[PDB]
Amino acid sequence: NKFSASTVHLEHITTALSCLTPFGSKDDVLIFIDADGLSFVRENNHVIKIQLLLSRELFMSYSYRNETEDHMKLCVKINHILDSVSVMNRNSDDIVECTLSYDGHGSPFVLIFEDSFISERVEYSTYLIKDFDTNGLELDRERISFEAIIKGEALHSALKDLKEIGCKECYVYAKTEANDENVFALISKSQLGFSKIKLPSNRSILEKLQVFDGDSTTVIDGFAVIGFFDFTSFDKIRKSTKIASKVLFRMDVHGVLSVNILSQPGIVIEVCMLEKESIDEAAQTEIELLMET
Amino acid sequence: SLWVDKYRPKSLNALSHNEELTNFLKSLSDQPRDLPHLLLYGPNGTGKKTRCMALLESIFGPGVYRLKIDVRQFVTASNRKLELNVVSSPYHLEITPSDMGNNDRIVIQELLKEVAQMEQVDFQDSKDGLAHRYKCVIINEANSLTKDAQAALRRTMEKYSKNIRLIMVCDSMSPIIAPIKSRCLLIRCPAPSDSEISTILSDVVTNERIQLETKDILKRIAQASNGNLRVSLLMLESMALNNELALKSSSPIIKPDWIIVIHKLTRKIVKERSVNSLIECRAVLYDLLAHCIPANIILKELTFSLLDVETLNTTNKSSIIEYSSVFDERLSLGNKAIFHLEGFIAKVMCCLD
Amino acid sequence: QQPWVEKYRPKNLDEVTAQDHAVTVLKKTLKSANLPHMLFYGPPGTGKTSTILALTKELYGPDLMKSRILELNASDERGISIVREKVKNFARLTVSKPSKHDLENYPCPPYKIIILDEADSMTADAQSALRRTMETYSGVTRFCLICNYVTRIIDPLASRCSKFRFKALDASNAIDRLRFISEQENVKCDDGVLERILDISAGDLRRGITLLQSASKGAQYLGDGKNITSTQVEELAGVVPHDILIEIVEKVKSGDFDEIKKYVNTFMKSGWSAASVVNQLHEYYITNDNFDTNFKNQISWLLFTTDSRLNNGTNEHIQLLNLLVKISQL
Amino acid sequence: SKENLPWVEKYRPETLDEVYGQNEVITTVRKFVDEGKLPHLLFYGPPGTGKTSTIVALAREIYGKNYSNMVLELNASDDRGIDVVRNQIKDFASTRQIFSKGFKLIILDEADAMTNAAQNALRRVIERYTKNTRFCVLANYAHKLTPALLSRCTRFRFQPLPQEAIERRIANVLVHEKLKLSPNAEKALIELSNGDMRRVLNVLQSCKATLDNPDEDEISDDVIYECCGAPRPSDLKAVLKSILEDDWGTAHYTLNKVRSAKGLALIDLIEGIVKILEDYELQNEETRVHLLTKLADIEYSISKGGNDQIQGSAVIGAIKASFENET
Amino acid sequence: SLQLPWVEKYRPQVLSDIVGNKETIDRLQQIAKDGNMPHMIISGMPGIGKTTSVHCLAHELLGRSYADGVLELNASDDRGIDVVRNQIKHFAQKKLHLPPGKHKIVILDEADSMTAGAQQALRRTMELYSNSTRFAFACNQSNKIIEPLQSRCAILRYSKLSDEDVLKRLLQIIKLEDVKYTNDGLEAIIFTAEGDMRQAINNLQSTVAGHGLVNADNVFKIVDSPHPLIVKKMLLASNLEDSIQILRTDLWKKGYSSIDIVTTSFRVTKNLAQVKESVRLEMIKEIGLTHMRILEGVGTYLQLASMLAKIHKLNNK
Ligand SMILES: Nc1ncnc2c1ncn2[C@@H]1O[C@H](COP(=O)(O)OP(=O)(O)OP(O)(O)=S)[C@@H](O)[C@H]1O
Ligand SMILES: Nc1ncnc2c1ncn2[C@@H]1O[C@H](COP(=O)(O)OP(=O)(O)OP(O)(O)=S)[C@@H](O)[C@H]1O
Ligand SMILES: Nc1ncnc2c1ncn2[C@@H]1O[C@H](COP(=O)(O)OP(=O)(O)OP(O)(O)=S)[C@@H](O)[C@H]1O
Ligand SMILES: Nc1ncnc2c1ncn2[C@@H]1O[C@H](COP(=O)(O)OP(=O)(O)O)[C@@H](O)[C@H]1O
Ligand SMILES: [Mg+2]
Ligand SMILES: [Mg+2]
Ligand SMILES: [Mg+2]
Repeated sequence: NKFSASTVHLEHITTALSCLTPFGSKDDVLIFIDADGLSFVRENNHVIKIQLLLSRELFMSYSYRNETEDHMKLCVKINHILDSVSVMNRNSDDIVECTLSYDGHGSPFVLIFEDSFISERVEYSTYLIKDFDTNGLELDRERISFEAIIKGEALHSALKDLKEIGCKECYVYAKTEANDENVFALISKSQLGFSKIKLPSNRSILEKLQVFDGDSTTVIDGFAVIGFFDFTSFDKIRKSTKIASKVLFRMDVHGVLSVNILSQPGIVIEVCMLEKESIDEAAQTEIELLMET
Repeated sequence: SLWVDKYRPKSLNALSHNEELTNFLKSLSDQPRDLPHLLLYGPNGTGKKTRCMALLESIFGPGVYRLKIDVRQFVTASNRKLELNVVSSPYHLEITPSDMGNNDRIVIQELLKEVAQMEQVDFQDSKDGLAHRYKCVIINEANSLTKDAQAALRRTMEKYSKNIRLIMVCDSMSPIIAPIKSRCLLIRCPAPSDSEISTILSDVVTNERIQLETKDILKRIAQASNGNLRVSLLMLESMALNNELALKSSSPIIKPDWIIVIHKLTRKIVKERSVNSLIECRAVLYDLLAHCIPANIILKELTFSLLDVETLNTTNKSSIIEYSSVFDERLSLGNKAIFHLEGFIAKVMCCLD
Repeated sequence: QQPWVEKYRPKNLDEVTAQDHAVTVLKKTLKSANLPHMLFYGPPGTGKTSTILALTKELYGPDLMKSRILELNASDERGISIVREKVKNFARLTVSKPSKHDLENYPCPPYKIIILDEADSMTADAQSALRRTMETYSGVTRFCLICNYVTRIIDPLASRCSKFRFKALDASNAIDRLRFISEQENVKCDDGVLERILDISAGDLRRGITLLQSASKGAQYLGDGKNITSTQVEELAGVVPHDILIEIVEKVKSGDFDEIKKYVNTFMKSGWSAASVVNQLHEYYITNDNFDTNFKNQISWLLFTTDSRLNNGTNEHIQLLNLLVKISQL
Repeated sequence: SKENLPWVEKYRPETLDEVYGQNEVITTVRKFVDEGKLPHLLFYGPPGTGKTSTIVALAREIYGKNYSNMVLELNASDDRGIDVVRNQIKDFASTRQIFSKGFKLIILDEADAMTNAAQNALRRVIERYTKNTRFCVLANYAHKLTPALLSRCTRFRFQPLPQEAIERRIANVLVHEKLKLSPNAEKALIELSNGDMRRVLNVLQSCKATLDNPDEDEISDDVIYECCGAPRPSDLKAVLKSILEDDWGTAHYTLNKVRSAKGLALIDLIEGIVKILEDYELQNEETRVHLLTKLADIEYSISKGGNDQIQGSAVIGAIKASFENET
Repeated sequence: SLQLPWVEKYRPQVLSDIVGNKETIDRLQQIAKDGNMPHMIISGMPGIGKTTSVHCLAHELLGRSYADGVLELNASDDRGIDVVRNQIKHFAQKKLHLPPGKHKIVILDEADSMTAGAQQALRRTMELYSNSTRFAFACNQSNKIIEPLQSRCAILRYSKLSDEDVLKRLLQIIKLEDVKYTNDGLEAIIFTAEGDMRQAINNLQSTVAGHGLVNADNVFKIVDSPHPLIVKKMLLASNLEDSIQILRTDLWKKGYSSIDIVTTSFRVTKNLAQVKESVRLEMIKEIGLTHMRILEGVGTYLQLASMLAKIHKLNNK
């Protein structure tokens, strides 16, 4: 086979799948196979994209004997995989050794679950790949306006609070005061009114907040970047922050938020999100007034 | 039981009303392996179902008359329990998809496709067999299939012809689409002559003594039955029990009540031709329709009763038949029958006046 | 073993007779790989289904057929959801790898075929949801629409599908195929027979094959070793005998309403089909030289109206009586 | 890869310079792109006129390589209900364009199959996010579109393809496929096209397949008529002459012989006789009324099936009786 | 690439710039200057200034309180029974310190597409909180709003925009944009507009982009004459040979679908003048039979020619 990967820590590939479901529960999922690792990419409405990566170090054997091409792309349905690996996971306490396989274009995606007695073999049909390219929804790495490093538990609690208060729309405030103060907040529009969640300036929750003038080099103080986001897209990372040790937030002047989630080796999750128009330009001033309040 | 079922021919050699048809059925049943799909058409009550059962008895042997009713359940697009009785035999199945309405497409697409997908392998028998290999499905009243159940059958009985065969009973095979008639062997069943009906009634009154005064009373029933053996055998039993098992030459022939009401309506139309008479005719038509009598038969009997009036000239009758044809075409392509059934009567009274 | 209509179904494209304008085009696609979207339309029993079943076999083989063919007919649901999900996902599917035996024996084109037989029964919305499905995935999935009435297929779908008209199979283009089946089954027929069968079966070879099989099943049941005559074929095809038709036209010529009504009443009991007696009256009246131009012009429209009313599923007795009364007053 | 494609998909235009027939629409949309201000567009016309080929080429011209992330194409093959409009279209229009090409483009192909609730909900998405997104509506039937949606769209009508455009495209197809076409065959193809390029390409592919040798052989009118199964221009005239001049037996014989010569159907003969009688100088005004009315009923009855010989005799009798009025 | 279309670029921002319906716009100005806005329902054909009137009235009535005193809900937003019961109820319950005579405004655009349950809950919503917030329904067909809701509102019906208001607005836009025109070109633009400002602006924009000079030839080579006016001309012909000529040349070879011609013919016949009712009903019957034939699959030119022949037959008799 052109690709073969074997593992026993199936909980890793199970949490990786559980991080993909938020981005739609029945659609196509793109799998990129290269020598470095196995990555799943999912895009919803051309406004948000998630890219997890399973490194070769998470597998004992990672052959990838494909030589004609450096990387292999396949498109399969996520509902087939989720409906499959659910009933397989009935006796997950058994010592199962998952074996991923792909023999090239036109061949199915094989997922063998052997228990040293039973060798379940599931072949997933591969579909044609759509026109949209996942490299369009990426931040420009020379235009970063703010770069915040936050813990996983605090961000997960903030997202769960925003979910419980409804949060139809969300705002992100990032200002670095001149003296020593760093301000990072998640302001929300909801049924309640205008609610704000303030991450502490202490270095255990907010390890590093750095605001630039749209070039990721010139650190300035007294100016805040504000990102208007739809919480439907912003809640897609909530299931990924649940297993996150640290979360890296980066945004450019083009209105793209790149959420970087690293879990502990482990799965590397990259979620890119687009920012709304904000055609009304009074909520911006009200955000400024609220933060100064 | 009734004399129609008690004195029913249960074999191909017991048929005694058409001999050029019985020989063709024997030719078909001589080699049953290559029996094609059959479509028996002819007047009602001629004995088409009796001949189908006799052919099945000749093919699969006795026991095809051992009928049991297995109640089925179906679900359409919007969840709704639709029920269809399936009279079944160890060698054949009888279904009436018209009894379930416009949703006979789901019955044809599920029950018939599931039956046609089962190979009926039984014990080994993977090579062939005269019986028990292929299956016979009888679709009674094939005319009332709503042009969509007839589309789901074209490939069903063509692709699965090895494990299923269809024998559908119908009358006046006009509403049957051309592709269905193309895949099938057309079998015409003519009505018995008055002599043959009289002979059958003579056999019935010989086996059961009704004390026949004259052989003419059996001929009068045959002429009043218009070729319907079941109707003739029903009137025989009616005038038998209503005359203490003693038929006289003066015994009146008992006709169905709706036919008498249609004749009364015809006489009312001939006598009175006005708007209020039209409203009374609408009430009579509504009463007739409340008894689940099909509207095409109401129009047919009304027309052929109006054409029997001796006080109507040829110009009136030639217009009555034209209006009957026009409103029959309108009724076929329609939703509510009262509009056409009232328009025909209104035009008839507007022409006779 | 099996009915002759299923025993003599064309297995390859060289067994499909009388349709060369489409089979010649389809055979060229075996060497090439540019099969277009196809719309097979024509009279019933002309060979539209057999042609696509033979083309599919000759293109893929029995092993690759199960993976490269999706066939949907009127026997399964083909609503808006089915078209937008199942057909779209099958078109979006990747072309399966042909085996070494498949690639060494069969052409194995790099696409799959979706066969939508009886496409005239599909709604206008399910057909509308197919246009971009065929256009977007045309390089990986081909479509074959089979129908009898091309008017029931929407114009946007008919434009995207190459139209192949299957001609009616008459006695001039199906006589060799019928003679072949007669010879292999050892059927003895008189001269003139096997042409009367194709004349009664107007443009339908399936009905003619079934008619010949039914004639043979009586011929070997009689056990006299005599050739099948045209009289028996007409008797078992439902054709009204000429004496009865002459009686009908003689009753019509008199013009008395009551005698024609009584004759039609005693004729409907014999079980004859109205579409057959109307057709026979058409041949009797149009080809006869004893009628003027006006009579033929009127009766052509009368027969057309009667046939159109009969095709809609109406009472045969009323339509036949009205037609004969109208001819009696012409 | 593109050589194993049907000719209707292999010769799809990729640039606006390859779209023929529609000159006024192209010369307007090109200036709209050049100024950079593209309004909300509505493309209307018969099938196979080049609406989708125009809008995809236009989007490629505007967006270049960013067509994937900047164009949302929804058609009849995808669900476009009220929830789809309220979620997918609205979040595509509301979000930013990563400062790539200024404004977004939403192409609603086959919008005539769209429900009225969705078309009514799309009205406040078209005029609210018009600064960052533009909507293009492709339709073949304008009666299924709400009047407000028609009001907020600039309507461009795609006319049926003229003969010159068909000839210019046929020349390119012949050059690419190394095919030879006689002028009479080209005339036959254009008259049978009825202003559709897809039909032209489908007939040309079948004509090339019909030729025993694709090169060194020319596709004549006979090849086209044999492939598409249409009556020759002489058969229709012979049938009409037999009906109009000969008696009822000779006309019936001539129609049947002509039909059995090449397996000709009755519907194409009916259409040909209608087209020939259209340019006839009738002088009674009842000959035309009777002819059109009777031939339309015969044409409608053929669409539902029935006896073919009876319908042919009905055509003959209808023509003969309608021409009795004229003299 | 950042230039807005002239429809949105020249959308009025004050009530004085809204041409047409002079009395209703004057009354809206009195409402704006006074403050005591009642509940109102604005109805009319699309593109005559119904939305740009309600929005301008809300702006001129609130000003600096427009951000928190106006709740705009439309068909693109979910307007079920829950949104009315929660979002609209909380907006109505909200206490905002507005000037004297000034009230909060709930602009329910496209109120004709709202569900019946939401409309029924709106009854209680306006009944409980009529002293603080006022509702401004804007629709195209006022009967789609339930009668209990209309009883609490002042119905304002917007008529069709005349050929003079359209010319005035077109001249203002031309002066602002500095485009070249002549009188017949503007007359053709107004004629093709058919009482539509949005369509007139779109046609003028298309003509300027395509050619630059707004004359009749350049307008008519990119914009088409209204097909109802061609169907009316075809159906009102005296003898058949030119009605067939019109149906062929101006409707068939131009690209209009047969079903579109049939559907337009019905609406033309329903409003055709100088024709007897017996003639009109027979024409409607023939158009309906033709519509059935088109819908059953036979969308051919012969079926339209037969319909015109039958119409002429019934006309001459
Ligand atoms: N050209 C032909 N050569 C040989 N057999 C033919 C030909 N045309 C039809 N047949 C026979 O006709 C019978 C039915 O053919 P099919 O193609 O399956 O039916 P059909 O053409 O699809 O008609 P439908 O299903 O009503 S649309 C088979 O027994 C075929 O062998
Ligand atoms: N003007 C044209 N120039 C060249 N090829 C054309 C032209 N118009 C149509 N075609 C061809 O016809 C094919 C189908 O046309 P499309 O533009 O995809 O569909 P359409 O013309 O919009 O009609 P509908 O409404 O979608 S059925 C194209 O892929 C081209 O190959
Ligand atoms: N009286 C008017 N004066 C100036 N511009 C107008 C006028 N009426 C409409 N418009 C223009 O029409 C466009 C939008 O008008 P709208 O008021 O949104 O249409 P509408 O009357 O609300 O119809 P619907 O039902 O909402 S589609 C803008 O470009 C306006 O400039
Ligand atoms: N050859 C026959 N001899 C005696 N009775 C017959 C014969 N054929 C039919 N019948 C009688 O006719 C009755 C009804 O016939 P049926 O099968 O209902 O005809 P159809 O199928 O045309 O409705 C049966 O009860 C049967 O007794
Ligand atoms: Mg078939
Ligand atoms: Mg298109
Ligand atoms: Mg509006």
